[PDB]
This record gives sequence, C-alpha cells and structure tokens, in this order.
Amino acid sequence: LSRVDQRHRASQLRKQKKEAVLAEKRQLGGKDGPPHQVLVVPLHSRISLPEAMQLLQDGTVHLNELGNTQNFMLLCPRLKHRWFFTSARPGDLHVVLDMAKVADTILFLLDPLEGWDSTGDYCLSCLFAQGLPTYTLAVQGISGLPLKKQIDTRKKLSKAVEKRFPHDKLLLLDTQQEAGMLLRQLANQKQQHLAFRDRRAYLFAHAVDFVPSEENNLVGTLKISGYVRGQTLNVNRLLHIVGYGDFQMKQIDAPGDPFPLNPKVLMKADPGRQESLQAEVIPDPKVPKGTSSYQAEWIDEEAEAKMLEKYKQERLEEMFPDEVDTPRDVAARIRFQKYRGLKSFRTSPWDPKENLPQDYARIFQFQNFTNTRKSIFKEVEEKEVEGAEVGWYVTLHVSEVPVSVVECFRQGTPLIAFSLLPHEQKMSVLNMVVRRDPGNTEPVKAKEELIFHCGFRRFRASPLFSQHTAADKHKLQRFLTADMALVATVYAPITFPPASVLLFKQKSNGMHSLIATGHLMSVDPDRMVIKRVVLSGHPFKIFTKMAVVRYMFFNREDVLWFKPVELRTKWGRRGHIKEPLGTHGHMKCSFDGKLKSQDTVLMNLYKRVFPKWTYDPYVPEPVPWLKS
Amino acid sequence: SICSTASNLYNHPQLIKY
Amino acid sequence: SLARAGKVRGQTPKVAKQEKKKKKTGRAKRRMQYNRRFVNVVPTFGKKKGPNANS
Amino acid sequence: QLIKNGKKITAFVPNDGCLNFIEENDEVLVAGFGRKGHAVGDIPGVRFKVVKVANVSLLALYKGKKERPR
RNA sequence: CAAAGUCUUUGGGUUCCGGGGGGAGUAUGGUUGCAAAGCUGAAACUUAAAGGAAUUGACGGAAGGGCACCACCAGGAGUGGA
RNA sequence: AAAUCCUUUAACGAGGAUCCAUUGGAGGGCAAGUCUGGCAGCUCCAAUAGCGUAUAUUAAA
Repeated sequence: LSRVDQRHRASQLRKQKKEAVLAEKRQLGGKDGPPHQVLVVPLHSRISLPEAMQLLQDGTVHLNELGNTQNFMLLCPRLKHRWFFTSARPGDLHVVLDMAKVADTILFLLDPLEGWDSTGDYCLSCLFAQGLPTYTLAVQGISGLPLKKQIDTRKKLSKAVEKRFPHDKLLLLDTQQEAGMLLRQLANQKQQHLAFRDRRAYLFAHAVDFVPSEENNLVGTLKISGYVRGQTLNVNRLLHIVGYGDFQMKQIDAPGDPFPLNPKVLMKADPGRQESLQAEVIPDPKVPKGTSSYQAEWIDEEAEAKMLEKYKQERLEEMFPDEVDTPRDVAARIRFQKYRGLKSFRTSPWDPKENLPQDYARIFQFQNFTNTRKSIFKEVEEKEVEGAEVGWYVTLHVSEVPVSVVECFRQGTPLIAFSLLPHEQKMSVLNMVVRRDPGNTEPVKAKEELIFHCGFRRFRASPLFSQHTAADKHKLQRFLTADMALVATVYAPITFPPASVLLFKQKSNGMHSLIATGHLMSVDPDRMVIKRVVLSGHPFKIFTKMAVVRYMFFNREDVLWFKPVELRTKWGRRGHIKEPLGTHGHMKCSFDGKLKSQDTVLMNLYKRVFPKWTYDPYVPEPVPWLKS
Repeated sequence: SICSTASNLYNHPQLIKY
Repeated sequence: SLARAGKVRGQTPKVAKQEKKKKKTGRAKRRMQYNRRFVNVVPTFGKKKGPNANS
Repeated sequence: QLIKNGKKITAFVPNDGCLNFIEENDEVLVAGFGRKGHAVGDIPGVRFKVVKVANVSLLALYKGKKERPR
C-alpha cells in the first residue's frame, strides 16, 4: 500500500499480459504458424479481382491454382511472414461457407460507388452468422476520381457501410504500395479466436492425391497434404471432411514443407484396439330378434396453392394461438387418443422416461452433459496426445473416401478436415436455439425438410420448433415465428457447443435461401416437446357460475373421457366440467366468475412430441444466388 | 380407461454417465 | 435458479404499426403548441380535461 | 469474469429475454448501475448493468436494428 | 424550559464531541493491568429506513347492564326409531 | 504554395406515401393515457439537430 509497491504491481501485471499476448501472436503466422491465411470476398460485380490479386500479389510468390479457383502462397522475409490468399465469389454459398469456416482473416473488397451487393449481402449475413474470424475492408476505384468525388465517395461509403459494419476504416487498394500497406496491416491484427476451431484440430487441403483399392469399388486412399491449425491432432481419433461425411483414416505422415519461411517419414500408426471405430448408431440391434338393447338390459401452380394454404394456416395459427376445429364423424376421443390435460403447464409432472418411440432405442443419451464436456475439454487443453502438433505439414492417407470427392476438389472446391472429439460421430437428439432473418418472409412449418450447418456439418433434417424456456415442458410451435427465438430439435450427430446454426431452404433448383441462424443449446433427448391442441366451444346457456356449452364435443361419453381435464376461458375464468347432458356434445360446467356472452370456452390437450428420423448426410450442390 | 393408462418406463438411449 | 427466459416478449399478439402523417418538426411544432394552448382555448370552470384527456 | 484485473463479478442484464443474446465466453462491456456501487432496490448483491455484447449494445439487439457477430 | 431564553434581528470567552441504521465498540495494532478486561480504533459488506415527541378509531380472548320460550329452568307434545 | 470548403454567380432542382426528425417518457418527484390488445399501437409531453446511460466532480449540502 504505497506509491512504489503498487506501481510495482502494475509492472507485474503488464509483464503477465504481454507474455500472454506474445505467446499467442508468434504461434500464428511465421516460423511456427502454418501460414497466416486470408480469404478474399468481393461483394459487387464491378470488382475485377484478377486486377486486385495482381496488385496484391507482391517478396516471393508460390503460385498454386485449382481447376477454377486460384489460391496461392506468399512469402516475405522482409516482414518474416507467410500469407496464403484464397479468393472466393459471393453467392457460391457452398465454397464460401466451407472455406471461411477455416479461413483466418477475411478481406472484403468493395466497389467505390456503393457498399454491399445483394449476393454479397446474402453471403455477408451467412458469414456474420457463422462467425467472422477477422474482417478488413477494402476498395479499388478511389484513385480514378480527383479529390472532390474521391472524398465524397469515401463519405458515402462510410455512411453506406456503417449501417452494417459500425466502425472500420476503408483501406483503399490502387497501388502495389497500397498492397504493401494492406499486408503490413493484416500481419498485425487482433485475431478473434473463434471458439469452435481451437477446441479441435483441423487441416486445410493444400493437395489431394487418390489411390483406389479397386477402381470399380470407387473407394480408396485419399491423400490430404496440408498444415494443422487446431490442437494436437491425435491419430486414434476419427476425421471428417465437411462436404462428404465422416470416415476413419489410416496413415499420418510428415513430408517436408514445400514452402518454408526461408529455404514418407511418419509419426504414428493406427492400432485399432485403441482407435475408435465407426458405430454411428447403437451397434447392438335368449334376447328377442326384435327388440333393442334397452329392454334387453331390462332382461406448377399446385405449389402456389400449397403456399397460399400455408399462409392461410399461418393466419389461422397466428391470429389464433393453436385453435383446432373439431372432428365430427370419428369419435373425438379416438382421434385425440394420446392426449391428456395438465392443470398447470409449468408445474404438473410429466415422466420423461414414459413414451419413448422405437427410434429412441437408437440414440446415445448423456447422463451429465456439462461435466463430460469439462472432462473432454480438460483433456484437450492441459494434456499432450501422441499425434502431430500445429504447423506440421502433414499428409493423411484416409482409407475410405469416394472418388467424386477428388473430382470436386479438382473442380476447385476446397476440402477441409477436422478431427472429432470423443463421442462426436454418434447420433443423438440435438437442440438448436435459432431465430429468423428478415431476408426471407416465406412460411416455415414444423417438419419442413431443411439443411443445417450445426458446427462444420452439412445435412438435410426435419426439426420441431419450440418455446425457449428453462423449464421442463416446452411447447411445440407449429410455424417458425418471425421474431421470437425458438428451439429446433433433430436426430443428428452430437456436437459440443458453441456452434453456429444456419438453416436454408430450397427455393427452386439449388437456390438455397437463408431462413434461420443461431447457436447450439444443450444436446440431450431429455428435453421433451409438448404439442398442444385447443378445443373450442360456445356457452349457449349461462347461469350463475354454471354454464351449458356445446360445439366442443359431439358424442356424450367423450365428456366422460375428458372429464378431469380442466377448462379455461379467454376472459380468464378457470372452471372445470360437470356431467354431460345431451346425447350430442353438450355439458354443464362449474366456474368461478360469471361468464360473458361474448366468450369462447376452450380446453387444452397435450402430448409428447419428438422429431422424425431423417439424417441423410448428403447435401445438394448449391447454385449461384440471385435476388428474388 | 378414461384419462390415464399404463405407459411404463421401458427402453432408453445410450447414456454416457459422466 | 434460471426459471424462464423471455415469456412476455414474443407472446404478445404482435401488433404492427398503423399509418399516419408526419409531425411538423422544428418551429412549426412550437407554433402549434402555442396555438393549441393559448389561442383557441375554451373557458374552463375547473380545468380537469388535460392535454391527453382520454375518458 | 473481467479482463483488466482478474476480479470476478456478478453483473445484470436489463431487458426481458436478453439473456438469450449472450453466450458464454463473449466480450461484454460491463457497465455499472447508478447508485455508485450499492445494489438496486430489488436485486441483492448485484452491482452492474451490462450494456454491450460483442461491440454492439443491448438497446439495438432489443430493438433488432443490428445483428450480433461472434 | 426561568433557562433547554437573549439563534437568519444569526459572533461574550472556551474544552470535549455527533454526520442514516447495522456490521461494531467486533477486528487488528499500540498501550495499561498478574488476570478478567480498560483506553484508542477501523474496513469489507448490507439496508430505505431505524428513531423523537405529541394525535385518533375498529377488536377485546374487557367489564357491566337489558331482553327473548325462533333461550334456559320446571315441564308438556314431540321429531330423530319402523 | 497548388487546391477543396466558405462567399459571388450562370443551368437543373417542391406536393406532401416527399428533399420524410430523432432521443427519452406518460402512477408520484415530474410534463403527459385510469384510451385499445396481449409488452405493442394510437395520442400526448420536455428538448430538438441533438438526446440518453455510466463514472469523476461541484452546487443543492
């Protein structure tokens, strides 16, 4: 407690934090980092990115290319730094979302006369929702105008971008010295540590070779040679490629770096005893002929029609909460067979181990999720496994890929490869909290077949949408509500949070249009969804606290079937039913308040609901996106 | 036989007990 | 004990906005607020109907 | 937890349902409440009304005028 | 209240000492004492009141009266039994 | 210095869905709703091209 000793404490704290920062900066880019990787996204159409990249290219270049795309290595010892540029087109939703989830600094190129473009807006909302590693804006046509329109064009840019990107300066690119300034900029930049990527180990694919087992098998050894950017990739673990499912690999080896900072041997084998294997599901499989019983007891455009009927049902289930018109011919206790009423929706119990389908025999339920996650992340952090470290230019010989993967890479599509943590390939019940972007106003029903990006995956699925409360019973939603945040639920592979939740929908022929976006809640089948049904009525005889209501049933013993379930009333009154009277649907009901003639007596019925089993892993190849 | 039934607890998923 | 999260926000009937015209903004609002009070005033015996006299 | 000293802190989120906006391990500009360190009238031992969640505010997220990077 | 007065019309000299209520006269330190303890003396946190004078109406598990066989006594008829 | 802005000026540039004004509030302090629906609309208030919130500090003290 003095002038000197507390300044000394300030000195110790500065030493601690600067040591932490110089620990985390040198190990990303350079003589330990793999390279520093920059992805390039223009937005408009007027950007001639060959002119951009040829201003940007120069140091020493090392020019790779692909069939269509053209990524390359860049090296300068002057800054002692490795860049790896990779160019992309917006709208190419598959390619951009597959290699900006493993990119490490995103460079947005912009036209001078306006900000985003609509295809770029689409990709921009996608990249916002799956996590920006680091953005850095740029423009190209500013030198072509003298000072007047130059300054005013920059002001129009900073006004047209600060409604989306609230604070950033526009580093212009006209000269190759502007490229030098841009590279000096992108060397020293605070990397937002994306929390999903660091908890695993992921390779990019710099080169792909293929050796088939037999060529008619169309299965064979894949050869991914690239760097390692995550944790220490262990060899007993599995591997996933983001476009073509998950599959277990055979050989890791470390050939030399083809491109150093300045100018067949393997370290590990498989052994299958410890190597976890591909068990995607549970691997275990004198009355008279005349008289009655009475005296005997004394003894193209159909799609638009479907759309307009969906808008009708969103009106009839959004003007109204969950109103259901009553059946008339079938006995109304049979069609509502497995329904039971709760007195209070929050409080009254409901056994979570009661009515499990034949498909709940094919899931892995965690007992304690949070501590198992802490144990797995604790083994990730403070341990060292026997596999190769970060930065190691390694090749993986993967045993069991098909050939069309190799052909899609020879097109120019990027492959990635991230390993799995223990219990990440098995299927269970996934719960995603999610909201709706105001880009699409299309109705999205309950069991719509959609496409998910839940944490570096790509799969068609069929959810059930829910209220998002931290209680036991959660209500089923019957449409995607345009402004609340809901919970979708799907049979799917299990994935440890955090993870971004993209959802898009086929408009027509591969036009994946974005609808929903969010993050990954607790994954467990115990969260049971409760589907509600409101049965309506009308109080056509009104006495003091007792009323006769019709149009809610049509038999008599239906009321004898739904007898203990309490009514409720839009004016707040909480009564419950007495005897029925009619042979048609009619009943007397006790109440607490007096009943208005402008009333709608209505009861509630509940069941447990659960999603359908669709985990078709393949996703159809998207087309370039355009405006509606 | 009106608003109640059996529905006992039988067959669950693979619980990875922490 | 985290009980619930956002129960009253998304469960209102989400009534959107109607259509009106603009206010006069700047000086003409002061001309209106002067003339609405001190020119076409009604002589009032107790002054109980306020500026938002809503039943 | 804060950054700049290592103190751990309970802080408050103002509006309804806005706890859904925040996920664990996210940069939060914690701001204090107004009675200079005393608690609010209703809440025991809670000092600080959080404003910003990852360089946008809660008053935009509560009105939906912006979107949240992560 | 003959001072608890001469005090916003605020200055006769002069010592100690109080700044919401708790935490608390606790800590901890110094000091005295054989000891118990005495003197001096915090803070973290918590709470919107704690308090001081005076001032009024319902319930009485408070008391007195007064009435009634839709109360009792003395009794009748009973009902309640089939 | 050479310019830009400012000033002077030719030409185009105004019907209200435009060339559109927000930020806070409407139980009291404290200005303004016992309006309508389950926080929103409508109306109104103070300021107004500025207004909130946090913190230091001063007056009220």
